[PDB]
Amino acid sequence: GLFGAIAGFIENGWEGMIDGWYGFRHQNSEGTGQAADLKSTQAAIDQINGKLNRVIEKTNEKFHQIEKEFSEVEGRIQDLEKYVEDTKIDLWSYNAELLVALENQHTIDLTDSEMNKLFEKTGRQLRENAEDMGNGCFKIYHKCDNACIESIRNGTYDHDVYRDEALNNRFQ
Amino acid sequence: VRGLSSRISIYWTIVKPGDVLVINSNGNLIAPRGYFKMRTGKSSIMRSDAPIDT
Ligand SMILES: *[C@@H]1O[C@H](CO)[C@@H](O)[C@H](O)[C@H]1NC(C)=O
Repeated sequence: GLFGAIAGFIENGWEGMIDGWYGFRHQNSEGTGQAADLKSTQAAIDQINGKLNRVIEKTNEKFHQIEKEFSEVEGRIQDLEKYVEDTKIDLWSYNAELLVALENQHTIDLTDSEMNKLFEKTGRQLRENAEDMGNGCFKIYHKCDNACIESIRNGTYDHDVYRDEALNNRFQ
Repeated sequence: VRGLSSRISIYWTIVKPGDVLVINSNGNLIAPRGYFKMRTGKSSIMRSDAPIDT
């Protein structure tokens, strides 16, 4: 995808993440764990439901039209009727092919995008207290227990609390 | 066809409000008995052998 997160710096997806589309896995002094990120999951889901509802909206209603099958050869007028219908069908068939191609490229890129946005936001919370290991993981340079991990996950992490400890571990 | 070598050919004429129909013939007329009321709307016709369900 355009953002290089999914099937990118994130090497693969997690079959074991069964309660969300995006999330976190951690290891700390109290063990390891996993949690879905609700906001990113719902952002992707909301966009996909948006485009789906735009696509499946409002079939056209048509009533009396032209005949499209014929039991006798007639020449010119039938030729024209059949050509009009064939022409219409080829145009709609093209529209259908193109529509799904564009939508699907865009769906892959928007989900890749949501993954990348979550990664960037987390990095930004961590400030100088963590480093990007390049595989979608952050090495956090201070003791970070379950409540600390949860503060990162819920967006209330306070980097200043940990900054002295982290810098000492990173640079000295 | 059904015993017959002769035929009838069918024609039609639409008459608008305020207009008038005149029929003039000295033989061979298969006459109308009246008229069908014309409507506009969503009606159509389809050829199908599919059964009709509820
Ligand atoms: C975020 O996590 C911390 C630590 O678990 C908790 O004290 C706090 O209630 C959470 N904040 C929100 C907004 O849920």
